[PDB]
Amino acid sequence: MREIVHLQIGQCGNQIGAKFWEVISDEHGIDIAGNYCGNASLQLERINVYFNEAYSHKYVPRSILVDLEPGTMDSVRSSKIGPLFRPDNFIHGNSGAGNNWAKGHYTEGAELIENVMDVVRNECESCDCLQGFQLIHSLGGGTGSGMGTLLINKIREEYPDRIMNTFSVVPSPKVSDTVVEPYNAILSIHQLIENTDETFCIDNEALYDICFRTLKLTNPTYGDLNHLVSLTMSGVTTSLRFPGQLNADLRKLAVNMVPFPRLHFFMPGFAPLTARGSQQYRALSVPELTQQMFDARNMMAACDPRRGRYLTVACIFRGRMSTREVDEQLLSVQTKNSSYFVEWIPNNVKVAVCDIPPRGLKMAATFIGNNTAIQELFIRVSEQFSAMFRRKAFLHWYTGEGMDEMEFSEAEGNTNDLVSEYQQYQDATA
Amino acid sequence: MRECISIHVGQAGVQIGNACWELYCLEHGIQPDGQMPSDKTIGGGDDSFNTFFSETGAGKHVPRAVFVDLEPTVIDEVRTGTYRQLFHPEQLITGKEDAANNYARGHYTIGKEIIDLVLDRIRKLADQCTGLQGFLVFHSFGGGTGSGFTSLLMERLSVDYGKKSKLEFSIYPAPQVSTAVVEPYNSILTTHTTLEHSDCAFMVDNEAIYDICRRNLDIERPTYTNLNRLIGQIVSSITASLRFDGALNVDLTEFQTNLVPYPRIHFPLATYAPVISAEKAYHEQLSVAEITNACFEPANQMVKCDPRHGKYMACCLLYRGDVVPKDVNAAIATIKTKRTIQFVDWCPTGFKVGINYQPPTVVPGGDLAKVQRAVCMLSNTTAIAEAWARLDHKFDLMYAKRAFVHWYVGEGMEEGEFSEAREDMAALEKDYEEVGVD
Ligand SMILES: COc1ccc(C[C@@H]2NC(=O)/C=C/C[C@@H]([C@H](C)[C@H]3O[C@@H]3c3ccccc3)OC(=O)[C@H](CC(C)C)OC(=O)C(C)(C)CNC2=O)cc1Cl
Ligand SMILES: Nc1nc2c(ncn2[C@@H]2O[C@H](COP(=O)(O)OP(=O)(O)OP(=O)(O)O)[C@@H](O)[C@H]2O)c(=O)[nH]1
Ligand SMILES: Nc1nc2c(ncn2[C@@H]2O[C@H](COP(=O)(O)OP(=O)(O)O)[C@@H](O)[C@H]2O)c(=O)[nH]1
Repeated sequence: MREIVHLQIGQCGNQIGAKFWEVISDEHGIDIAGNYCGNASLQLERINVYFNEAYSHKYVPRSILVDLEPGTMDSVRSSKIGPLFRPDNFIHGNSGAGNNWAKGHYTEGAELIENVMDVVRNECESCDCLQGFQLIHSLGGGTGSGMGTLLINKIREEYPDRIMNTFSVVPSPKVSDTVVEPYNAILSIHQLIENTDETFCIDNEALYDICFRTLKLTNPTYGDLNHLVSLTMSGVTTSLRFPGQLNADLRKLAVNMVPFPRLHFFMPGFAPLTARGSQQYRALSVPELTQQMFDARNMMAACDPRRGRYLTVACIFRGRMSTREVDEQLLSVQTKNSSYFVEWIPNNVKVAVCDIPPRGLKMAATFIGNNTAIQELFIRVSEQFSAMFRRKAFLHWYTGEGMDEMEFSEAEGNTNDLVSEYQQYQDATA
Repeated sequence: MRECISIHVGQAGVQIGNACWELYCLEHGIQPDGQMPSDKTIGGGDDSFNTFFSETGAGKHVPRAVFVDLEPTVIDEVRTGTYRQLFHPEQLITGKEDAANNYARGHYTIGKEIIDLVLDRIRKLADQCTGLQGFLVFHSFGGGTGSGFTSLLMERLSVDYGKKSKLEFSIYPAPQVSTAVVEPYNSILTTHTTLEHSDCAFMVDNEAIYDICRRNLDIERPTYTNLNRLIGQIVSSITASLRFDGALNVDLTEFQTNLVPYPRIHFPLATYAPVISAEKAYHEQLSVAEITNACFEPANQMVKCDPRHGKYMACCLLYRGDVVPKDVNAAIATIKTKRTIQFVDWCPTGFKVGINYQPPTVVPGGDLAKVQRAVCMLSNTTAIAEAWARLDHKFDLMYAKRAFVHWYVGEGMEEGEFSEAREDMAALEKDYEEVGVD
């Protein structure tokens, strides 16, 4: 029996992970006391990937909540999910990294790696078999980005035969006013290129765009964005949480979706995306779900997939739908729009149907795609990095923590080489 | 005096073999606990189902089966199902980590850590058999275990059991129900590795079974249960010459001589006529001439390819049920008047008809209808070169930009093995064309 170890680093990672574990426990029929209360036996099957079953039917998650400040742990414990998590798995330092990637990767991160690796080894030693690691963090902040990439490197050192999956939240100028978030984002992207096998590029710019245009919110808070990411992260791991045809159990998902070792940045999407308290007025059927699944306005990365080629698609449908109509609609989408898919990867669109929908929606459609359009996201973050780096603003806060100035140029060169490789595999034809 | 050891590698092999052993126990009347009502009156072996069912001292008919997977899911499924006590727990081998739809994981890293246990179980089953002919390896071309561990097992059984002949019942990949994108890679690599180690390989694709289920059993969403039941019917009446009285194909050597002229041209094509839905059971009957014509129908084959564009080499018509041998020759003559079937330019013999009078049994609750006349047409033709050309076309498409290759070189394999397997399949295409050109 395989099992994923979940890690949440930073304020954004902790808040999104708390909402994610709430939606996962609602889907699996688990209350906050760790007792099963669903009416279906499918929810109890393949529960060992995420929930650690203790004695007398106690379902505690295998979440390692990590920060450098105890305020996020106090905010998690202030909610209903505080008693749900393991209290020994909360790790927080004395002071935060303060939007400094070097201060979260070289000093405070380095002094907290031994404690978090002790907790990681404590979770790992009780495994009958380890599947891989799932990390939720943000590339913008200091502790999230810096200690996330440090924990990624340390996990890659200790367990090099295990897969590494990240849910990396790329920062935006439309949601945060901090200026050095391109520095942390580009340095973490340079680490994630070389030290990770699976990355779900969630962009706060795309979430702000969805909450601004689609959801009709004048002032989108962090709650609406975290609700969107919790919906998409619940729908993405519905292949891991449930048995199915396209099981895609982490290593199988990486074998299917990743053709090239650096092009492992996915573009998640969720077709009936609606704000809280308003999802009961959505008409749901198959071809509207398929036509909203591939929409650029609906997709959760600030990219235009019409300007790129889908290298590999993993469309997972959720709810009570006829799989004949789902497969007919997706083959119609693949054939009628054959210019948007690569011709050198035959049958790159994989369809699965899970009969358990997320709560609040009768039918749902979660899309995972290794599209080539994510080079627009990397071009945007690298151009903000170049605008903040060509005149060396705030480099003294990074070089004062022991970071060389060559590391910023190495990160810029690595992200530009990744953009060049994406453009090369876009322009090539079989 | 004749004994066979069925091996089921991978999820497809394990599920297909479980359905096949269910149909074998249904055909032989064996109870699920292992006892027999009729043929346990003797209490001894060598009653022509001792090739597959070994008899213990308690009268239990334990099958000569080895179920291998690197994942314990389907092994626990057959350990929980209705034949949980029929199969010994020592012969049902599970694993911890999967091969994850990778050939190099199941052949070099994950399959290499379990190959000695499977070899030990194979030798433990072979030490009980005094007249062992060989093995029937049930696997799939697409998956990681069913390609890589099958290739490793074929290498080990060739270096250990070199006087034995090994059949294969492989599952050719279909895009309709596919678990992975790299199924052409695993298929070409395991076909290159098990070309020198397989003697007669009956590859059946799920696309033809899908089309047959949708157009005959009227299921627009065929699950794996309907496909498993149909392929279990196909393989059961393939093996019905071997588990029953002696007319033809009574041995694995007879299989290798009646159909297989070359060491590399060893891919026959099976065809089955009476695939009818359970609702349409009493609508009409089926004559011998029309079921022979449907056995020569290109839409009824177990491989989606066209035999009329290629040239035949052999035909072993295997009739089941109460079929009189008189009108079979009239059906043969009406087939022979059709010059679409064009044999090779050597002495071609013809349609080697053998008739088994045991009626065919279908699974109760299955979608297949109970029939009185059944027919299996094992034909060696050059039409399988179309399927291998489709596989090498997808291989060339994915390998032009070296997509997904890092998942294979990272698990111990070399870069040049892909080009070597591509050249071997090009040579197999050339061999099929050279037989096809006269
Ligand atoms: C276009 O290609 C074809 C054209 C026609 C056919 C029809 C097919 N021709 C062949 O099998 C040719 C076989 C070559 C020898 C080979 C050379 C023997 O050393 C092999 C051997 C076998 C067993 C033990 C020791 C040695 O096999 C036989 O003599 C087999 C052995 C039987 C008694 C078991 O006996 C027959 O032949 C049968 C079963 C009585 C009739 N067979 C046929 O009509 C097939 C093909 Cl593929
Ligand atoms: N007919 C039929 N085909 C099956 C069945 N199960 C799996 N397959 C085929 O198996 C192919 C892939 O192999 P897998 O199912 O992944 O099994 P495997 O060889 O063990 O591969 P891994 O599980 O990853 O180790 C697919 O293309 C399916 O067509 C089945 O029950 N019936
Ligand atoms: N989508 C989303 N992003 C967030 C949320 N909270 C913070 N962020 C982003 O994540 C970054 C904060 O990183 P953080 O974990 O606080 O690092 P720290 O400043 O060192 O503690 C900022 O760039 C924010 O843009 C949230 O609730 N939702």
